[PDB]
Amino acid sequence: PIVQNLQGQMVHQAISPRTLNAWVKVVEEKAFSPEVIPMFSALSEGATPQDLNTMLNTVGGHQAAMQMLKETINEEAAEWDRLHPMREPRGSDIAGTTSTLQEQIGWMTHNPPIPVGEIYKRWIILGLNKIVRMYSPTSILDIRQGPKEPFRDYVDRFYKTLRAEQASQEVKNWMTETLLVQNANPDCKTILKALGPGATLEEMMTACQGVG
Amino acid sequence: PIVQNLQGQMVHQAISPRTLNAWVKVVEEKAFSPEVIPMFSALSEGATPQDLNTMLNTVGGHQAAMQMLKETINEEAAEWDRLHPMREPRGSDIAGTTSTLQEQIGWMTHNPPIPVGEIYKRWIILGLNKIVRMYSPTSILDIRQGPKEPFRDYVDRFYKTLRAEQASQEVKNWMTETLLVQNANPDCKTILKALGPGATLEEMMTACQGVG
Amino acid sequence: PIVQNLQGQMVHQAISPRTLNAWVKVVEEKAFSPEVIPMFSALSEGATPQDLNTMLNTVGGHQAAMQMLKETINEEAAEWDRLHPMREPRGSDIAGTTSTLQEQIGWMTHNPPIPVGEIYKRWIILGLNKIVRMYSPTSILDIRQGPKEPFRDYVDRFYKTLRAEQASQEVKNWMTETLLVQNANPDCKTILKALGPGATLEEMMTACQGVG
Amino acid sequence: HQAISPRTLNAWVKVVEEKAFSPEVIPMFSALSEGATPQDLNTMLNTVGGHQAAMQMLKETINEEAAEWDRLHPMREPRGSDIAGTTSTLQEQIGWMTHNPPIPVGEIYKRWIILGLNKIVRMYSPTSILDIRQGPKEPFRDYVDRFYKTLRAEQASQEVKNWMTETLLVQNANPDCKTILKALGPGATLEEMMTACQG
Amino acid sequence: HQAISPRTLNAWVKVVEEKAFSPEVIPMFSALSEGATPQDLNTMLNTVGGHQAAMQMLKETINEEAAEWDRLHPMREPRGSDIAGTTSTLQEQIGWMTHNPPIPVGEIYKRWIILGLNKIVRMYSPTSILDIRQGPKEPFRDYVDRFYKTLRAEQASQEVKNWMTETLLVQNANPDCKTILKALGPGATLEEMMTACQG
Repeated sequence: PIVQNLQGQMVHQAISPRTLNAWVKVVEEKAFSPEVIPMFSALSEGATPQDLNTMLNTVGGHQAAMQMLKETINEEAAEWDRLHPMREPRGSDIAGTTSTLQEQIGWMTHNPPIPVGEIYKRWIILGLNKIVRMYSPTSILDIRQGPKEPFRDYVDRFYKTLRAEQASQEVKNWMTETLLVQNANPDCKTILKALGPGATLEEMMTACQGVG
Repeated sequence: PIVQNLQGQMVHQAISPRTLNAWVKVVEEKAFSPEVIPMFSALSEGATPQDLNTMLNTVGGHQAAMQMLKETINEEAAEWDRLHPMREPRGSDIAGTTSTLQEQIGWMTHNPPIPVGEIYKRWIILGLNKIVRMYSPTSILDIRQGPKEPFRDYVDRFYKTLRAEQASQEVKNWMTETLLVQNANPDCKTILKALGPGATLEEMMTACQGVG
Repeated sequence: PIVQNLQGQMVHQAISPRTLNAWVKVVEEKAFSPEVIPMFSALSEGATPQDLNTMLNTVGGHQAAMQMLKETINEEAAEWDRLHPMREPRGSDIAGTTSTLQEQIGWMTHNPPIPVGEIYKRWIILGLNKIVRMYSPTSILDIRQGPKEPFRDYVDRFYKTLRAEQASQEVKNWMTETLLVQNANPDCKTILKALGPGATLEEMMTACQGVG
Repeated sequence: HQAISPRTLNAWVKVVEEKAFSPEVIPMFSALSEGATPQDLNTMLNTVGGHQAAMQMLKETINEEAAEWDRLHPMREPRGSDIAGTTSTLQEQIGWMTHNPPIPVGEIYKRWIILGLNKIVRMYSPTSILDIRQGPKEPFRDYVDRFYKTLRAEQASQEVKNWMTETLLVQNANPDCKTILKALGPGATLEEMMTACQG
Repeated sequence: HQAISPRTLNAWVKVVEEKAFSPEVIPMFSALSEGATPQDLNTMLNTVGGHQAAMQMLKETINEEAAEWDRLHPMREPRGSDIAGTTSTLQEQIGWMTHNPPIPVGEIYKRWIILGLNKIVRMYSPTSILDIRQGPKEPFRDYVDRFYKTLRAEQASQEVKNWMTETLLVQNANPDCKTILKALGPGATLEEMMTACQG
């Protein structure tokens, strides 16, 4: 990150070792669940591109994931260079491989600031979303409430898979409205259909509390 | 949060990356148990509205929960604007979407301080209470001691569900006084009725120690 | 690590007690999984050779692991002294046993910096790679998808073992391309062969989602 | 104004009775009712003999749409009941379509009827698209035909329909066909899908 | 603008229903849709009940042809979707037809539909031409009629079609007709083959 000096100069504060260790734990233990994206967003708050590259050096242990992460970063950099044909930050400068750290500080501290950090964070989040989409164990259509599974657990699994699949907004709305009811077990599906169309998730959860 | 400079000026200290990661872990892993409210209160100590919005960007992954969190925030903001018809902080300013950070510092550092942070924290806690009330797996009437469940575990589950359901104070007192005894298994229910009315929880727990 | 003083002098900041405790937890609890190398890389960011020796004092509890870690460090130091026949840092100085801390600061703060810390980190990572290669439970050829194991879990186990075995790059590419398909169960192996040669891991994972 | 042809009326009644309510009824109605006035539309609806429950639902939906029109809009301007043709006369209905700028009362009523018929078709479909699934020995061509008929009777949005087309067709097939479809993999076209799945 | 006749619409639906997708449906469509606009062609396709697999394939081929037209050609000009009528409107279609020189969106869409229907017929050929074998007692008349119906359905290239007519016709005949055809020899026209093979 970037922190004011005692005299006010913005000097780069290196990302702490335990923050990197936490990111490593998320990458290794979590097996690219849908929750690695909120955790990445939390850990990389205010991180510069050099810090983001330091973090991706930990996910570099995985071959395919790092490969398509860098390919998505390259695609986004090409898009930026198309939109954007000290020096102005180029697409490769945002990646923190051709630019130097002092240039990163100058870009992040400008008036208004040049959000190179947030741009690179968004690109990396797109790559992580693709990786998460690969690693999901089951598609949304596979999820179905068990004979005795409570509706809370089934809804949690359904929304986890929905976050994993990353469908469009309208498709997601239709899925949450209809496919959730369709996949529910018959005992709860009866109450879900009794509630009728337009049933908010609050009503669906309260009505099915303890049915299983 | 807000921290004094070396020269004494109150400069905003950004919420640490690991604090945000801890909040993300609470949101994702805990599945909105009743304990996410104490954990939110601990993590957001002294947080400004911008920090609270940064934290809610992590719970934004959930659709319905974030939706009714923002709707409860809007209701509370409307209530504030009804009560309240640099500039005085408006309801939307408390939400940290129309106000700027420097205005937040000015409001929090006033003499006496304008507790915008605590007000927004209370609103967010109301929203989280509603979300927790949805996600409870069973109602209070469902809880019942098992054939061999120790009374300590049964009381812990009962009080967890009681925190989840968030009934009124008088209703909560009646429930803890009577419904706890009623739902207990017969072997412990005999001792509970033998103790008679007005039995404090200490006496009930000590009398039933090791009965199961 | 090394941190600027209030007056700008680079004074050594001792590695925090909790960072050492985290490294101890990684060494003891993880049983030298393949993930101890990313975790070591994260924890030892910017660490000087004295800090690295302090960290290896924790892995010194294990006899054989510490023995071959120090033997690999000695081999790399001999290689450095062959390449390299205040004073210039010698191979033993990089190990942080003959050099003093102030010399380490002088070497790390030079223009351009003398990356003694990163060199020693690379040597220690080579030693840890050897130790991990010993402690792997099964060879790559042993891994095989179960009758009902999802392809995601099987791929995760396969890539964990691949990281453990540390084969050459071409051998690793051939293994991931062919041995992964060969070891898969017949139901998924049919789809893997149907995809044909040159199937990227993304296509293989998406095609086999939910087959088990 | 020209009266609706008796041949056209007989064709409309015949297709309604024969098809009961299949998804083709909506384009058939749109084709037959080209430029028709509300009087002619009411004639076409009233002339239907059977399926009087469905005709009652169509009347109810027309009433709801008329109420919504009256809510939004509280010769003379036409109200909802005027658009429905219950109150408007034939001369009045010739009016409102020649003012230029007009208010196409006939097309506005046709829209309400089309919405009602979409509801009727969606209910009359035998099963939902998610419930549609290939049999153990069903031919894949027949299963595709049933699936796309149900999808036509679905009433979902266009993006949702595209997602259904891409995913559910592969997902719902029996394992013998599903293995072949998975081997073909994503991005394949329906022609390749059945030519591979011909067996 | 002239709306399409209910008689013509019902004739198209009836011929599709009764002939399934025999090769004559392509010329029947070309005849009935003469001068039709994109809206009229969309009605013509949508009104077809059953064979929704084939209608889906026609829609997919329409989308592919629209995409190719868009790459070839990247009031507003017509896109492929506009030509297909999904995005454009009847007023814009009439304007494109009326422009000097005109942009024949109707003929382009008809060509796309004809390509789709050709693919449909090629698939819906019930049996491959290699399996058309004369029975022990079947007339050569019925045998060659079946053979040429299948050959029209297959829609193979000219050279392979000529080879088929030269070789498979005599190869697949029953022994009684096979001997006569072999004695007659190669380099023969169909009228010669049939008039020699009578009885």
